[PDB]
This record gives sequence, C-alpha cells and structure tokens, in this order.
Amino acid sequence: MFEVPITLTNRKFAQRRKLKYQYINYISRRFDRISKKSSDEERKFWKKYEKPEKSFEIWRTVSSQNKQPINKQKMTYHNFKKIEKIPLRKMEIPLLHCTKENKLYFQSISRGLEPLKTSTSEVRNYRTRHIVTLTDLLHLNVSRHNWSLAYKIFATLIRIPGVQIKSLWGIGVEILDNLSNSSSGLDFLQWMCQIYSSKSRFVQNINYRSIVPPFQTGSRTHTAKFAITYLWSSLINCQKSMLIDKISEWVLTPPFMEDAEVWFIYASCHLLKADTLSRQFVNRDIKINQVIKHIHYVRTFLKICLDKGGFAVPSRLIENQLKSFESRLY
Amino acid sequence: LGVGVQGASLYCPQENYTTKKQEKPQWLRPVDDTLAEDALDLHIVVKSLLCDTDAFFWDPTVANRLDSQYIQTASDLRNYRDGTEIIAYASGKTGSVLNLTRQNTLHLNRHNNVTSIELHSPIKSIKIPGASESIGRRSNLVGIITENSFQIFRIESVHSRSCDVMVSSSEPLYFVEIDDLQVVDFAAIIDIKGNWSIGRIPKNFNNLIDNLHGTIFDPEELSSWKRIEWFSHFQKILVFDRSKMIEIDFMNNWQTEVVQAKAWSNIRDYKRIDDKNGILLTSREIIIVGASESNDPVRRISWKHDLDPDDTTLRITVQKVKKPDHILLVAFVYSMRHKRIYMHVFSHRKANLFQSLGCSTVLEIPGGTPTGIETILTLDFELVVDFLVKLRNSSEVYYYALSNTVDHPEWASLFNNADEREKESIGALVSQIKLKERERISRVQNLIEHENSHDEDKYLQDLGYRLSIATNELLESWQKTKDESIHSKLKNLLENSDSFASIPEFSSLLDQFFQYYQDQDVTFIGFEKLLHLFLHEDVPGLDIFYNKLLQCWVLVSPQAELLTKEIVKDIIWSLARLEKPSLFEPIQNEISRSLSGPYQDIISSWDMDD
Amino acid sequence: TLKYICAECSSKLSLSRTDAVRCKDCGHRILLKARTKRLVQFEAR
Amino acid sequence: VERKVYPSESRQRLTSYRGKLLLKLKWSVNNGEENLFEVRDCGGLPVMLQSNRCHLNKMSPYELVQHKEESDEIGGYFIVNGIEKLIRMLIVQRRNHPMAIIRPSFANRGASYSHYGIQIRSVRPDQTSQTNVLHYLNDGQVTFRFSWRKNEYLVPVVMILKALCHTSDRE
Amino acid sequence: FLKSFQFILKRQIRWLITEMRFPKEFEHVAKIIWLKILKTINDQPQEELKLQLHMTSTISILYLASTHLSLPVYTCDYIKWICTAKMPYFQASEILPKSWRIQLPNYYVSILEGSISPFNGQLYNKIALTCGMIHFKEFFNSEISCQGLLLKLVMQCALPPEFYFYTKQVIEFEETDIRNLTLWERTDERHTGRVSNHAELRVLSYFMLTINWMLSFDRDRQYPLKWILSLTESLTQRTTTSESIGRNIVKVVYPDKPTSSDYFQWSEEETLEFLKWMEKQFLPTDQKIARRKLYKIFPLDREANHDGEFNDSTHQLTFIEDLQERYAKQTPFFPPARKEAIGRLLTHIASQLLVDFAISKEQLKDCISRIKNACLHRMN
DNA sequence: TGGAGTACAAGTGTGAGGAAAAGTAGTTGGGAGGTACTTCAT
DNA sequence: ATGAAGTACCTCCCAACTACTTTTCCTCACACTTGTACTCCA
Repeated sequence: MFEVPITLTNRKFAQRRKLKYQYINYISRRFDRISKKSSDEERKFWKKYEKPEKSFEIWRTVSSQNKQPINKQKMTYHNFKKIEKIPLRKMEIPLLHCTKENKLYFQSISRGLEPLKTSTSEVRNYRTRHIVTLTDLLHLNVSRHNWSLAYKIFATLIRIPGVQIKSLWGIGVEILDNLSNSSSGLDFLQWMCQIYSSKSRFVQNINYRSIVPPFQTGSRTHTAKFAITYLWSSLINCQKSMLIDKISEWVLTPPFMEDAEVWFIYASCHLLKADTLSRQFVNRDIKINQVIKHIHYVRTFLKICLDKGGFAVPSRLIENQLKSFESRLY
Repeated sequence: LGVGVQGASLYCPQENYTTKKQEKPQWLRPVDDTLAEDALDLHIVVKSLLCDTDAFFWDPTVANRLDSQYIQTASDLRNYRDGTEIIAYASGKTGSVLNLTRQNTLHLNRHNNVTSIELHSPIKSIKIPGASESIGRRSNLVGIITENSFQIFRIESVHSRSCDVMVSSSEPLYFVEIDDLQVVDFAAIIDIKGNWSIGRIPKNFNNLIDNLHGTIFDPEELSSWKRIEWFSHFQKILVFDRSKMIEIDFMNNWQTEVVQAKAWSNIRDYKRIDDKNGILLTSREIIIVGASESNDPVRRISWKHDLDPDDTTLRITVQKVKKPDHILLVAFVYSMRHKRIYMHVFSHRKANLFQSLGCSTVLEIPGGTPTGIETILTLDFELVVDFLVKLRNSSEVYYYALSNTVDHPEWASLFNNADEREKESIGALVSQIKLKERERISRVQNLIEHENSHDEDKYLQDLGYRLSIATNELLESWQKTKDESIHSKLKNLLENSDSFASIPEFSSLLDQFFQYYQDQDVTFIGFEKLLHLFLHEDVPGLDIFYNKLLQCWVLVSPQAELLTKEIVKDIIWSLARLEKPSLFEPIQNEISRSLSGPYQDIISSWDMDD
Repeated sequence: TLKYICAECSSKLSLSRTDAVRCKDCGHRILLKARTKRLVQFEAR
Repeated sequence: VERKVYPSESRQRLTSYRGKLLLKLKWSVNNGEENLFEVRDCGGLPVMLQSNRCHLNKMSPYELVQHKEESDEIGGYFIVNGIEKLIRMLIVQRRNHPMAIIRPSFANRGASYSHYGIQIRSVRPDQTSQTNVLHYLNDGQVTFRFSWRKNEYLVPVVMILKALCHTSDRE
Repeated sequence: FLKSFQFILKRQIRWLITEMRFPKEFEHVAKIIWLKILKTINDQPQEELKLQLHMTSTISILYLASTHLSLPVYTCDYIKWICTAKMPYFQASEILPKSWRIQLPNYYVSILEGSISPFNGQLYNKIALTCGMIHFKEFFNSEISCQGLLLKLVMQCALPPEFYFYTKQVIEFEETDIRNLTLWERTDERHTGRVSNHAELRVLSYFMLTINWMLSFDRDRQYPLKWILSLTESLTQRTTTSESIGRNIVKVVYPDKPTSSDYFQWSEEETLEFLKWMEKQFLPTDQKIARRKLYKIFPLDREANHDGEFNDSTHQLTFIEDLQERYAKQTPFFPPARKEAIGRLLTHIASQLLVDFAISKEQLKDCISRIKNACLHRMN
C-alpha cells in the first residue's frame, strides 16, 4: 500500500513511459495549429511546465492577476477524431518495436482507462520484494502505536542496500516517541542536515527518477524540509529543557536570503530569550540593557521576514508580546 | 491563526513536527503546535448486512453505483415530521436498474419495497449532492448518469403506513453532443470529457442545458476523470482532472488554474464537505483540506498532510463529526486493489485554526476490494463513526460502526459433474478402499496379536537370510559389470517383507546386517542423522521417531496404532536405498569423465580451494 | 608494521598503496608520521 | 559532510584560511518591471583571525588549547598560503577637516598657481575617501581640483557653488 | 563462469553436508552429475556455443543428486532453503568469488547471482531439461521417494493418517507399471509438456483428489461436518514455529497470487521472529563515515535488555507440538452445505500447496485435468 | 450395420519478452592569465 | 591599397550528479496438424 524507497528500473516501464510522451508530443503540436486557425521526446516535454520544487503541485493564489476569461471554444467529436488520427497514423509505426503488453497498454490508456497494476507489484527482485514487505510493516506499526517494533523494522530497513530518503527522515518520529533509550530525535535531524546540505541549483531539465524535491532534497531557493524541521525542533527542545544562545548562533551563520520561515524562527529565538530573562528577580545595571537588545532583534527579524515571500506572521500579536515584556522591564 | 504558512500552501505532514509556534507564556502548553495532544484512538468494527442484489485496467468514469443520504421530500416540508434516509443502488442483469430507517441498527424498511425503476443502459454514477444548512431545507432529488443518457429523478412524498417511495422523473437528455459525460452536481450541471455545461432544472414532471458553457481541454491529459462541484453556493464552480484544478465563475468571465499537478503528483479524488468553506482534496502523495477565503470565497489553501501510499485508484470519503468546541473531519481513502483503509483526524475550530492528530488503519472481509464506501450523516473523547461499504466484484452491501472503545467458485466448479452414469463410478473406486483398508486393519492386526513372537523372530531370521542371498547375488553381478565407466533397491525379496510388526526389533535386523560388511564393495546411508528431515527437529532415535508420531495421532484415529506401525515400515522400505558401491566405483568414474573433456575443462573441474 | 597518526582524531593508522590519504574514522587529510623504535645516538653534551 | 576548518589545519596544509564570499545581484531590466536575484559564489576571501568570521571568536583559553592554538592567541592577521600576513596601518590626513597647507609644488603644476591652498579629505560612510584641493591662482582666480579615475580635473569654484544650490550672487 | 558456478555449487553442497546432514556420499553423486554436464559443454561447437546454465540449474543438479540417493527432501525443501537464504542461492555472487567477481563480464554474474526466485514451474522445467541434457535416465535410478511426500503432506495439514493409505491406493490404480514414479526426461524440443509429466507434481493432484473423494462420497458418515469446520479453522490458523515462519518468508517472495500481502495479518511475535530472521538476510546481503555514524544512532540490537541470555526457557515451539495443538483441536469425530465446507478445506490445502512448490494456479489446475480425466478414461 | 462432419489426444515450427551492471551523454559546481586575430583609417 | 594594433572573444579547465542506452544473455510461450474420442442423419 505505502510508498517504497526504491529506485526501481525496468525496460517495460521505460517503454511505456517513452511510448506515452511521444504520443503526447504529436497531439500537442497537432493542437498547436488547430486553435490557431480559429531528442528524448520527454526531456522535450517538461520544457513547457514548471516543476514546483517547494510543493508537490504548483499552487496559485486565485483572486489576483491570474485571471483569464472562459475559453468557450469547446471541443466536439468531429474535431477530436481528426486531431488524433494523424498522431496514431504516425504512432502505429513505433508500435511494432515495443512489446505486445505495451501495445496492449498504450491502446487502453489512450481512451481513458487508467491502469490498475502498481509498478512495484511485479518487480520480483527478491530484495525489493522484502523492502515492500518491510515498509508496509513499518508504516503499519507506526500507525499501530507500536514504537519499539517500528524501530526494529526501521533499523533493519536502512541496512538493506538501495533505500532512499523517503523512509529516512519522515518516520524518524520513532526516536522522538520512544524516549526511553532515545537518541533524542535531534541527533538524527542533525545527521540529515550535515550530509544532505545541498546548494546546487535546481536544473529542471533532467527527468527525475526516484528523487523528488518537496520533502527530501534541499536545493537553492528551497530549504530542505528536514532543515526547518531541525530548527523548529531544537527550539522547542531548547525551551522544554529549561543553550538558547547555541541555536541563536547556529541560525545566525546561514543567511538564507530566500525563505522567511528561517527568519521567523530566528525572530522567535530572541523572543523566547527575551521572554525568559524578563523576570529579573527584583523581589540591576546590565539586566536592563540586555533584554532591550533581544526586543530589538525580534523587531528587525520580523520585518525582514515580511520583505521576503509568503510567510504570514501574526505581526500584530507579536508586538503585543513584546510591549508586555518591556512592562516587566519598565 | 498560527504562523507557519506559505500563503499559497499550508502543510502539516506525516509526524515530523508541526511548522509553527507562537510562544504564549501562559503556563498552558506555551505553543500552538498544529499537532494537538490526547491519547490513542482505536476503531473496532460492528459488522452487519444491509441488503444485496482488459482486467489490467479499470474505468475512471464509473464512480458510484449506490447512495444513501438523509432526504427531505415536499410533504415533510409542510409537515413537522422531517428527516428520512433512503438507499438508491443499481441492479439488473448488466447493472441497469435504479432502486431505509434505523431502529437500533441500520436496515432496509419493514415493507422491503424497492421502487425498482428500470433503464436501458448500464448504471454508472449514482449520487446526490445534498443541500446547504443555511437554506433551511434538504434536497429531495437524485441525479444519475448512464451510457445512453442523463437522467434526474426526484423523491416525492415518502410514506409511513406502507414505506412507499414513489418518484417523478425528468426527461432523459441523450447525447446531443457525442461525448461521454462524467459528473453531476446541484447544490443539470454536468461535465463531459473536456467541457462543462449548466442546465436549468424543471419542476414539472409532465410536459435542458442553459446557453453558457466552457472547457478545460488539455490535449496531453490522457485520462478520462472529470469532476464538478460548486464552491460555497456563490455560483462559482470547481472543475477537475488528474492534472489541475480550475476555478470558474460562470457569472462573470473569470477562469483561473489554481492547482497544477503534472510534475510529481496527480489529483486523485475530490469530495465536497458539507461545510461550505472547508473542502477536502485527495491528491496522490498528500491529503489537502483546502478551505475558502474569508474575504472573497475563491479558494484557500489550508492545512494538508502527506499521504504515504501511492496508487492510481484511490478514492476518498469524508464525514463531519460535529462536536461542542470544534468540528472533526475523518478522511478515509480506499483502494480498488486491496482492503486497507487509511484515515486522519483534523479538528476545525473558530478562527479557521485547525490541526492534525495522526493516522490509523483497519481491515475488511477478505473477498473483494472497496469499489464504494459511504458514510451516514446521523441527523447532523469517544470518537465514533459509521459507514457502509460495497466491495468490488460482489454485490452485498454491509454495515459498519467504528467506535473508540472461503470456497471460491474456481475450486468448486472443477469438480462435481452431473453424470448419472459416472456418479457411482467415482464411488466405485471409493468402494475399493471401503474394503481394502478393512483388510489391512486386520492383516496387520494379526501381527499385533504376535508381540515379540518366536514366529516373527523366525520370520526376520527368514527375512535377513532372504536379504542375504539376494545381496551376494547382486554384488557379484556388479563385480563382473564393474569395468564399464559409462542400482540400489533392497526390495529384491518379494513374499511379504511385512509379516513382522516390531519397529525396534526391526532395527536389530537392520543394524546387524550392516555390521556383516566391514570390507568394501558396498556403502550404507544412515537412519538417525537422516530421519530429521520429517520431524523438523533433532531426531536421535528411530524408536522416538515412532514415539513422537504415536503421541501425535492419539485423538484422530480409532486405536491409532497399526497405522503408525506400517507408515514407518513403508518409509524404511522406501528409504532402503542401501546398495551404493564403495570407494572403487565413483572415483574410477569421476576420473573417467574427466578424461573425455580436454585441457580446457580440466582446471575448470577442480574443487577444494577455500 | 609501519603506521601513521591522524592529526585530528589521533587514531593510529597504517596506510597502503591505492588508498586515499585520509584518516579512516574522521575524514581528515593531514596525517602525520609516527616515530618507531629505532636507534639514534648522542653525546651527553 | 560540511566541516568546520580551524586555522591550525590551514597552517599544516600551508593553505589560506579562506571564508566564502557571497554576493547577491539584481538583474533589473526596464526599471524594475522584471527582476532576477542570484546569490553568486565569488570565491573565498581570507579571514582575519579571532574576528567575527573566525572560528576562534567567542572562545576560551581552555578551548584555544584544545583547538591547537596558544591559550592567549591574539589574532589580527590573515593566513595566506601558510604564511601569516597582516595589513600594515598607515598615517593619512584627518578626515572631514579643511587643512590650510602651503606647498612649493603647486606652482610646479601650472602658471600663476600660488603655493597657497585648502585640502580636505572627505570620507564616505563606507570609509571610502575623496580628496578635494582648493587652489588659489595669482589672478585672483580660485579653482577646485579632484581626481576621479586616475586623471585630475579642475573646475572654477563658482561653477560648483552655483550648482550646489540656488545662489544669489550676494549670498 | 564455470570455475565459479561450480564453486557456488560446491558451497551449496558443503552447507547441506554440515547443517541439513546429507551424508558424505551425496558430495560424490553430484560431481558425476556435474561432470556429465561439464562433458556436455565440451561436445558443442565451441564458437558461439551458447551454453545453458542458470541459477535454477544449481538446484537441479543438487536435486538430481537427491533422488538418486533416494532422500526424503523435496522441491518444497529446496524452494524454502533458498528463500530463507540458508544456502547460497540469492546473491550467490556477492560473497563467493572474491577475485573472479571483477574479471567476469556483467551479464555472466547477474545470472550467476540470485536475482529472482524460480516461479510458475520454472524450477521443474530446468529439471526436465537437465534430465534430457545428461541422461539421468538409464545411468541413475530415477525413483522419486513419493512415500514420505505423502507422509509430510499428512504432517503439513494435520489430517488422520488413513489419508496416507487413501492416497496410495489411488496411486496404485492410475499408473502404468504401478511403481516407479520416475523423474521425467526431455531432450527433444523447447516445449514444456502440458501433461504435468513431472511425477513429483502428479502426487499433488493425486493427494488433491484423494482428500476430496473421501469426504464428498462419505457413504459411511465417518467424517462429520462438525469435524470439517473443526479441520479448516484448525488449519487456517497462524502459529509461530521455526518452520511456519520460514514459510512466511516464502509467501513474501511470490507477488502475483493472492495471500501474498498476507503480512498485514501477522501478529506481534510473528513479526519479531521475522526480524530475528533478518539477522540472516544482511550477512548474505572515505565517506563511509555517514553510514558508520547512522548505524551508531540506529544500533541493530534491542536498545536495552535483549533476548539472548536472560529471556526464557521456551517461547518458540517446534514442528511436532503445534500439530498436537491442531490434532487436539479437532476432537469432534462422533447436503448442499457440506460441499461448501469441503471446498473450504480444498481451497486452503491447495493455496498452501501452491506457494510451497512455485507453480501458477493453472499449473496445478492443468494437473487436475490430466489426472481426473485420465482416471475416468482408464476406468470406463 | 455402413456412410460423412466436428470434438480433442497427441505430437511439433516461429522470435519475443525481460534483467542488471559496466560504460556514457547533459547541466552544474570546481579554478588560471595572456595569446591571437582580421580588420580599418591615414 | 597596405603596415601596423588593439581587440577580434576566441581559447586554455575538470569533475560530479543523475539520467540513458548497451552489453548478450536466458526463458519460453504460442500454437499447428492429422489421428483419437463420440453422435448427427441413410
């Protein structure tokens, strides 16, 4: 049922994906001239669209300048049988080079009729066949509130040659929820951000197989999902263990000039630091002008949080968090 | 209102963490973590039965062939009696027809009177949308889609004395445009393969499409999944495929691609929650609960959770559970390839502040996979939910209530022919072992009458002497046929070899006969180091081989004894391969085959290296 | 058995041909040569 | 794995103690209707020891011992290809104050130049200098000297003064 | 290729002599069978000879040595000792050669390691080829020890031992030259015979038709319908022996048939011993400091208070005693609804038998068609 | 009991379909300073 | 129609990542025809 961390590669899948986007290309250019009047064949295909690389889907805000009128020029049955016959007249001649089950596959998928067989379900590699066995028991026992057994599965899963970053960090909630012989859950996300710190530009031309951005890689203009999970973790872990200046230095050293969630967590570090020192044990020379810096960083990091892209802070309430904090100072 | 958004997207994935905090220093868990705390939540079924009646692919256009929702006809509007739940499913030879109250369990009405209206096309899509909660009423009309037409019915004036559901109809609008249409919604609004249209519904059933329309035709979308839903009753619709979501205001000229899902995911399912703001979307790889904007009701992209499975045939049902402080939403995704369900718990609160809890999964009955799962509204921390399933390639609809606290025809059709001539012919060979085992329950019982007899000790002495002369006849026939360079029976005797029932004393025949050959020309295999292949454990003795088998069939057989004697006897006279020749024979043969191969295969014929 | 020393983690470490000149526990490159048992002599002056 | 290089490592290697220089651009076309922002790797510039950008900054004499330094490591120098080098301080004219110099090599510059003159060294808030000499000719003419690229340009003073603000000739 | 393939064959035999205790004559029997197929490679035209070897064939000439010594091992106990990775079949190239690995071509070593399991009767067809390649007939004594196969299939499903003799009377009916269920030879074509010519396979449909006809035409009313439902659910029941948990491993490997994603219905303890089996999968199967550090944060052991020394006397019981639970479960011994319960057992006895012998549903369905329709053609 | 069409035992010619590991074709992240070129204005 | 001359923007650099064929394999189905196994019409 669950997703597998396998780079599984077979000619019969590489045929039916090569046969599909080739047919997609001809009907695309054939439609490029009909609306006007009124060398991989897939590396060419993805040069039209934008791979999101932050999200699984490139979402849009709508009540904006993304407006467009209704294209009331519809399609009907006469126009569609004539716009498909010239691809299929040129698509039938590579159909003598493929295997028969793909010529069985390509006809049915051309009229709707989605496939029912999962691509991992006929691999029979005997090593993937235990990876499918182990990940389906892993997500099951994570679901079944059974953490000592899901750890045994997960430790025996990462030791098989071939696994990937899918299972690696996401369901590393096991150490987080074991808490008896724990490796703290934060030694592992520090391990993830030490060896997967990537700064290479997202090239977007190569077909991606088995590695996918929006939850497991970390390129420029996209902080890794485990990186900002490491920062939200080691601030709550810092707070619950009352060390605040260590994370207040480790966030200081990267200037991620792109995303604002790394600036809000920076703004929240000094906010929690100014919260804690604002007790003062009166019932007084430096402890006055020490808090007044950490009020000031929160007001300069929340401002630069807002000049970046979309990260909607409740900036109104944060100013009231601090205006109460100087009253304890006064 | 928490903090960690993108604006255009808003996440809370599979148990890494939240992405937010406010740091509220108020001694009340100073955090607004999007993952609230409570204990576990298990679900146990309460099973029932409600009613009943190429293959490497599946069809996207056929969606639901049953429906069940609380309905409000025209008579219950005027009357103070209000609220009835019906069931409209498909049946027929090819599935071509269209046709109640809960006492303590949900069941079909006592009058068991289905209004089986019949059609001249297979039934594909059966649904009602229902109505809004600020209109004061519930709908009374169902729409269905078939391969010939598109029909709208209306439930009219349910009865209490007879449980009679008489209907009306709208006229079946056929294919004026020759392309198959997919999805109906009311809240005649239809979606054909590529293009959508708006219709005007009549109120007289005793004697059509409106003149405004549009399309979402992408040429490189080879699937046939189209889908339409109004968004918050404001004459704004949402039209779908497996690649993008489009928001269209047909009242203005306004159309916008909101979702675009070509690169790594695809849009699988979309169910409109009866909360007119919050609506749940099922992509692959993620579950999205995309709600509506506070200011202009267009589409807000709200708290979503990473769906761990990956498949092309996933659907979803969602049911609200209205609670005092908050609103819950469970989200059951089901698959046509297996039986496992997969859920989450969201908790909608006042200021569109809503959260996640976790996930859990439960099984089904092992014959078939869900082609339909449908919940029951129930007129409106002990998490309870009920629903009713319908499995693929079976037409029995069951009933389930989750609370907080097989002979296949393929094996049966191969047998049992209706030949009266060959009926007793099979029983005739049965009749052979009706007798012949009763022979051998007494032929061996005779040997049970002689325990350590001198007549059976004479017989082994007759046995081992009949094993002797045939042995020295057999070996000397191998001595003259030795130099061949080009076989072990111990069944040369033929009289009975089985008129001796004493298993340890048979080993005394067996052990002594092996000691008599100390020199060459014969080899013998073992029977203690080699008999462990049956009991799958260490078997040191053949008497305790028998003794753990004798203590294994104590209950099942009448007196159980002479069977256990002569199975073991039948094994040893089958494991009597004890006449392999000695060191002279294969070693002069292994050198003999080594010579016919050249120098090329000499070094390639070499053991004993590591 | 001739060995070396990693300058960082101080682990004693022999090194063969067709090896990356690195420590094998930390990944450190600067890798100083240890001294072995060998006779040198001095005037006590 | 990203590691944290210390200056004792950079002496053993006989390399520089370089820290990476980053620099984000603004490819603005048609006056800001369309912008492109690219943080570009501009090499590693060497870093002064025990400064902000050294790893020995906020660090104890106990930790300087453990990280292979002297316990009173002073810093203030760059490590460039193993050799420790430092930028020598200089003596330059005090900023923002018009000096009253006389100098014999002003009449060696042209005709009727006096030896008299006012010299100001103006610094910008990014510590970049700009020197403006104010000559006196024997005509009674007063000029204004500066150096822009490596050239040396002269202008009359009432061409500056009547370009700085709107001036009545009595003001 | 041959110097290493024989060495993988040598190491497979050297396991069975040590642990499964096949005697030191079994080593010699296989060498002639290896030398007669090594002489077969000689006789071909050596330029583009295109020799036929596969990893299915290292079981065959280990099974050809099994029936000549007339051993009670079967192909159920070859498909099990490879899928539990006991003898070097899967990844047979990963640990064995150590020098020949890199100087061998890529195509010859992917074949040489266990990339797939034999499926849909691929193992028998290689035996049927190899019995034709060398002349196993009339040089060896091809007599399959089918009597323990009936005995083991008694103990497989915990039936009364009358079934042992209800079967063997049927075998003595429908067989030309009553004895000698001979291993089939094929050297003539490339067409696998649609007869189910394999004598070890024909015992199954004999046993499938025996177990039906004694219960369907139950004239004596000896086997009651209370016992039938006390036999199906006694058999359709999950226990945690060493031998059934190894059969859980075999259900994992084969992906087409139903009851292949059966691991969802496992228990707690059936998963722990599977993970205790997993410490016999990893032993067959300069910036390595990342995995050195990740294995330090995920140690393979139980993190504290393990199950080695101070655990118990016995939790996990052997193959003899769960039978004594199944046999002591079926104590009641003293119609359109009867045959529906007959097909409960037939389905569960055959689907058990379908994974244990690596054949498709139609490979066994055809064997019913070539036995039952041959049993009445010979009767009438 | 003799005279012809279809149901199936019983033996046989064509390539096609499917794996994994070496080796390989594009976008990128990693660095050194003069040499070479073909014109054009007087 | 050249003798000189600054600029013709050439070059003069590798490696690493991640994908795509590429190398023969081995496995067989996939199915043909006349007799073998029964029932319609003289």
